[PDB]
Amino acid sequence: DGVGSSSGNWHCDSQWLGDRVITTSTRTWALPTYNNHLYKQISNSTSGGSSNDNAYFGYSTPWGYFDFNRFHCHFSPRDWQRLINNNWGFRPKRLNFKLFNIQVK
Amino acid sequence: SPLMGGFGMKHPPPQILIKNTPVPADPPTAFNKDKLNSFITQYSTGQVSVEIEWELQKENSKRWNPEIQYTSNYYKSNNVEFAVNTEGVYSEPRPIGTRYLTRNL
Repeated sequence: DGVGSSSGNWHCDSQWLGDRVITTSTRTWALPTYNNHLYKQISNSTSGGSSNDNAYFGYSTPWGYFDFNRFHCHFSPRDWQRLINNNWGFRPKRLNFKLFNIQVK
Repeated sequence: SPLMGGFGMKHPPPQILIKNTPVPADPPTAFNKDKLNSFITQYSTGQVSVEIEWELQKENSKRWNPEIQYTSNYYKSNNVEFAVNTEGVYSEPRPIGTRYLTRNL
């Protein structure tokens, strides 16, 4: 621990096993403060748009979230080709998530 | 390495030589020292099986790009490539080589 030691390493490889391919991907993120730390309520009238089909009510939050729900987040084009070219099917098994080297500025 | 391509070996797979055993037609009743050129006409038939085990070198590229692959085409045609036609004669469409994947030098 401490300021001068890193809390994780970069690891964005792919390993092809017998019947298992393990994808790892590391990215650098930036997180701003959202809403000035507030929990504003939002509507279609909040943004002014008027149509009953488009009408909504909800809440804006000061939090962000992580989305990696796309295949290109985990497969290179070459890995995708290696998968689709000789495989009749695939499915996810287990997920690991890490968050390291945080710096507040 | 053979100039026409393939694996050059000091001791390749041995030749298998096969012959119908000659069956003389019928000798004359009095003895003759000549070498009996009259024979019964015959041929043989059978089944032959060849089993080869091949060692493979699995492609292990870190290339992001999708690679060139040998493929058949999805365009309507009179016959299917590498099949038989209405006559029943099997034909091969083009000469397929083995160099489709890539490596760094």
